[PDB]
Amino acid sequence: PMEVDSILGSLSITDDFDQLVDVTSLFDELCSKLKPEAIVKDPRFDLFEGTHSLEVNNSKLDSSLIELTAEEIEFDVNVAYDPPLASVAAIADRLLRCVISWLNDYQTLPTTVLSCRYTESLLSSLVKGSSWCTGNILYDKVLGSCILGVCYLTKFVQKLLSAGIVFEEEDLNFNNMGFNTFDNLPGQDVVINSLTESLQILEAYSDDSLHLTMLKHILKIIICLVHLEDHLTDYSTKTSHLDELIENANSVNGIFPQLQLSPPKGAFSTYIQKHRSNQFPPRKITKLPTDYSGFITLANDVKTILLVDKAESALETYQFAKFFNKLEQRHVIARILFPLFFIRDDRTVLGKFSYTQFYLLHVKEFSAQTPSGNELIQESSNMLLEWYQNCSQNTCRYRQGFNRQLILWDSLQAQFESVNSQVYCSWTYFMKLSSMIEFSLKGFDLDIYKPFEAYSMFWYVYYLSHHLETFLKDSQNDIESNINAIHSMNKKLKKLKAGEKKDQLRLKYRFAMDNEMEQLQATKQFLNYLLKEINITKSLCLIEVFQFAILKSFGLIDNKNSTPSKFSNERLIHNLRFKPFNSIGVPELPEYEVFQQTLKDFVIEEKGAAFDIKLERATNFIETEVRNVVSSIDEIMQGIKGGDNNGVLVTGTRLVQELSLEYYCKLKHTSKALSVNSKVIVNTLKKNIKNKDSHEYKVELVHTTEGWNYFPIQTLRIK
Amino acid sequence: ILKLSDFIGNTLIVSLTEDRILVGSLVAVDAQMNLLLDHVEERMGSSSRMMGLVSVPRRSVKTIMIDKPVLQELT
Amino acid sequence: MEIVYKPLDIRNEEQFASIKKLIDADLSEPYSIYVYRYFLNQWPELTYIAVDNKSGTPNIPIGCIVCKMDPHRNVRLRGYIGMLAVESTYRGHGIAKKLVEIAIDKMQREHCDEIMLETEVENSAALNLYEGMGFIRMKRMFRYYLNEGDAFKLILPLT
Ligand SMILES: [Cl-]
Ligand SMILES: [Cl-]
Ligand SMILES: [Cl-]
Repeated sequence: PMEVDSILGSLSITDDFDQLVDVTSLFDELCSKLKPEAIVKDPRFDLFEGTHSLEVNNSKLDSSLIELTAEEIEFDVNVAYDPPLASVAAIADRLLRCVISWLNDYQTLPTTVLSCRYTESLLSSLVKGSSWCTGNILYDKVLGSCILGVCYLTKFVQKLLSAGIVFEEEDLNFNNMGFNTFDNLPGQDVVINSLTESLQILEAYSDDSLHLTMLKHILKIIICLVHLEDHLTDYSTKTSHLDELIENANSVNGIFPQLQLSPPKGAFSTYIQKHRSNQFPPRKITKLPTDYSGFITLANDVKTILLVDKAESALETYQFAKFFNKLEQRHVIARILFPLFFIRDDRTVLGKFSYTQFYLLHVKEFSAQTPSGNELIQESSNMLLEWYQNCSQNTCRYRQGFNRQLILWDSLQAQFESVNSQVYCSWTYFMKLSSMIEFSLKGFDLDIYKPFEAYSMFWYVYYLSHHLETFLKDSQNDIESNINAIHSMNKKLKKLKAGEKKDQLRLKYRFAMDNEMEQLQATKQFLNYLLKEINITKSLCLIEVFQFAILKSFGLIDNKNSTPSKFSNERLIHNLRFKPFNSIGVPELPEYEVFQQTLKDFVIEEKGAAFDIKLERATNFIETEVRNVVSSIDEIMQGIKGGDNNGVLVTGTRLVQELSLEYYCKLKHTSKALSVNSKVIVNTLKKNIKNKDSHEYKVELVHTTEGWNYFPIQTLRIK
Repeated sequence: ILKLSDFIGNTLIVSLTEDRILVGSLVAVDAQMNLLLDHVEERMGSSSRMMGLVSVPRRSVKTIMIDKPVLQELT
Repeated sequence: MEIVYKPLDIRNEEQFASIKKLIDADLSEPYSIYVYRYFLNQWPELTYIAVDNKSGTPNIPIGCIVCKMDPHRNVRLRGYIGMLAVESTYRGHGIAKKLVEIAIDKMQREHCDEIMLETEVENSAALNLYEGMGFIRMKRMFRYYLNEGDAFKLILPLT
């Protein structure tokens, strides 16, 4: 207000327009003639576009009305606030925790990195071509290097998002409020040198304080964050800077309780939302993390990404994609990094194979057959790469990615089928049916399905798993037939005496052993693992189906909505749930009547002693099958620990050995919980029938805390 | 003779209740003189900034002004 | 209490403003006037209010529902429930459920093939109300409500 430039600036507002006429009166006359329902607008314009509009004099939609304190309004970057070392250290600390809040906690960029007045100041001078002079070495040189390091980081995040790997404003917010630095922002060498030079200034200080130790660790942390681009520019697998990031983050965490930090008031504010061009409503600053543990999570997640470079087969990459992001959602930086690190600049996979070579490796390890630029293979290779990329999506988008895949895998399989290419048709079928199963079970982890829908989905996945097991069993029989054909040659050689025809048979037999046998054995043991895994899935779904049928036998749950409504019917609701599988020909989606009839065979409609005998068969199956599942999981876990060279199983889990063990451990926990819960249900319901004033129960799909929540526990609970 | 339809698509000057002034292209107007403006520039004294698509209610509008050469062009 | 459910009168300006006040109180993030004008001017027949006839203020809206409908893909009409608000003093009397029922009944009579809405996965009361009418969850959206959590996409099939 009192400032000079705002005063004189009032006269300059109308300078651009040579002559202005007031038309307020004409506007009100015309608007009065309009009918109340009427809107005057361009005929081409759609009124939905106005649904994302701001509104003046609305506190929640007007950033011009943001309330700021005097310190927030008057904060000056050129003032060296006292005490300088403690203040600079507190400024750098909060900026780093703003980085964590932005990336780890999914907060907006305007409320984290851009809330700092120093980052705004540097980015503003960088747009034209430190940007503040305080005369103090901590503010001008040390803190300036810090701001430059973080600004270099956000620029690198912008490059990561430009690849379109993940979804904007869902996995990662990048509203930089119109900032474009062109080529003005310096390169990596300048930033690292600037941060190193500030480190040497801190070494020169004779006095040692906890604040000084803090600032040294902060500076080295920033250097490590600047080095994260090495994994894309040079595809480096080195973990030195990542290990340093962990060490320094751990040292700072022990320092946090020992000292108190207070940044200068107004250093971080919503000021930039109010005065910089902003097309979005104002947002408050969310509470920041209290420690640097988020940097540890970031460093380990990126370290996991680099492990895929060590893969020596298609099965090792496949299992890496199945497990690296499966137990819990990885950091967004690591999730963007994996597809860019896996699918590289020169249109190669890991710099080792081309796209078609990588695809043919998957077919070869699954079918054990040599091929002996095709368009079908080109499309299949692209389809497979999209499958890998979908693995690093968030837990919701992961399931949504299969919606697109299922119909594209089906169309691809039918196109292979029309040209009678049965090897690729076979592998496509395996991927489609595995994706159908994974897509369906993933709905339980996201709580998509209501308890009354539990039978429909679990039985459908059992139905799918039965077809997958039949397909895999036939595949393994063909492999064994090829293995025995080679064995029969050796038997025939022993019968043959020395002759020219024996030379032919020895020639055929030696080539097979040298070129085909080793892959056949590996494929046979791989299919052995897939059969064990799919039988575990098949058994667990059946266990769930039996559990549901026991609950319905006691009248506690039905396969439709309990409280009917006038608007819809159960057939329409059933068809809507299975719409994603409706266009897939093989295996055909069972008709609504088949779902109903199958449940009737499971449900015990008898009463009294006859009911008790049939219930005992159902509960004994659940307990017996749970123990068999535990035995199968145990065998798989032994195979994972033993490795792929032990002659029985091939799992390809070398790169994700710990994570795959942790998964099956969680799967074993869920299996045991299913059996325990079945006993609780039966004991509870037998007592309940006896009593006339029985309790009113509801069924809930409960997640096991240390289990695998593709198979929730159908739990009774008093209403 | 004039209509509101002639005005849409043309830059307007809308001073608000405070010292702030909005310059934007008129997108829509309703019966209660609520305006929707696109490419809005918010001018306050010395400062200027872009705010995109903004709607201004009846109470908030102090005045509406248009450039003289643009106004005659609409007719 | 004598609640009456009636369609919106687009000519009434005070009725319009009262709907905005109700909906804005519940929202963490509000709507502009042109958000309301996008719904009410183009689908006036798909917005309903609830009034207490025996209240001291009889014709003031104490609850409302705002809906639209558009073709989805090319072959199906999708009804959409945009807003649902009930005044704090009138909660717990099944007023919201009656507003949803009268709106869906209108959209069904307008030949909607399905009704779609989004809601918070943590909103137990909304999930119980909609799923009790036959809605099922068709999608989960990651951090759709920012720090309030994910969303469910609910769909009720009519044809
Ligand atoms: Cl502060
Ligand atoms: Cl082919
Ligand atoms: Cl069913």
